Amino acid sequence: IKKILSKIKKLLK
Repeated sequence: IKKILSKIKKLLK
C-alpha cells in the first residue's frame, strides 16, 4: 500500500 508513493504514483514515481 503506497502512502506517499501513492499520490506520487500518479505524479512521477
